[PDB]
Amino acid sequence: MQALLGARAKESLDLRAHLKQVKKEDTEKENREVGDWRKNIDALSGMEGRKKKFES
Amino acid sequence: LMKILTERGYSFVTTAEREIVRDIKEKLCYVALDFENEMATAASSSSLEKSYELPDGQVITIGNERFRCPETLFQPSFIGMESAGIHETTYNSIMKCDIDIRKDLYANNVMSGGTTMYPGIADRMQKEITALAPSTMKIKIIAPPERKYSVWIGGSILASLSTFQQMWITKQEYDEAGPSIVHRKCF
Ligand SMILES: Nc1ncnc2c1ncn2[C@@H]1O[C@H](COP(=O)(O)OP(=O)(O)O)[C@@H](O)[C@H]1O
Repeated sequence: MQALLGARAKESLDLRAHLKQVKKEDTEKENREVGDWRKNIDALSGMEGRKKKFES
Repeated sequence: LMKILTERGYSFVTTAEREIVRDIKEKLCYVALDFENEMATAASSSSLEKSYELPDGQVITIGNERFRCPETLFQPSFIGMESAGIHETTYNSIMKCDIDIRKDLYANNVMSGGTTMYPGIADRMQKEITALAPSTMKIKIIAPPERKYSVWIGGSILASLSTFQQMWITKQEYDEAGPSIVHRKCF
């Protein structure tokens, strides 16, 4: 009498687990573009004088 | 300045006199960052006067005339001109540019030409724009010692740039087109 509710609840879980496993495998396999970068600055602390350009 | 020096008893009306007043102005005048307060004391005491030696042995001192002269830059009405001053025109040139331009022009207000050598002009102009400008924005003045000579220097820079060597009218194109060529080749 319960054989089908077991089987039906399982079919739903197996499909949901499949679909989530597919997106999770890519989420976990590669993760660099999903991260961040230093984005550093210039400051010009070595600028002890004027440049060679006529504009400086 | 010549008219207000006349008010003080120093009448300059001929060429030699005019050239002398220009020299006096260049050495004695300043803008003042608060015209009315500076005038309140300049007009009340000799303590804010500066002397000048005239070529003939006579001397002149200048009081509120010392700052009223450059004040015309902020108040053009002093010479009969219908204008609110160089800081309103500067403000409008920033304001009338696109909204994504305005921030860069506020931070790069460039003083050029002569008269930029009146003491306090570089600072008063930053104050006058800051007072008109939106908050958050940075208002800044550029006023190098290369002032008054900046147009000549720019000419030197430009004439010698590699990026400018194609901008020259040669004396070939000139004769084929005539002098009106300047409106097509230069600006
Ligand atoms: N210390 C100073 N005080 C007041 N005005 C000055 C001073 N130095 C220069 N100026 C004035 O600036 C003008 C010079 O204009 P200028 O910018 O040098 O034209 P140009 O670029 O073709 O040489 C003159 O009227 C001169 O009196």
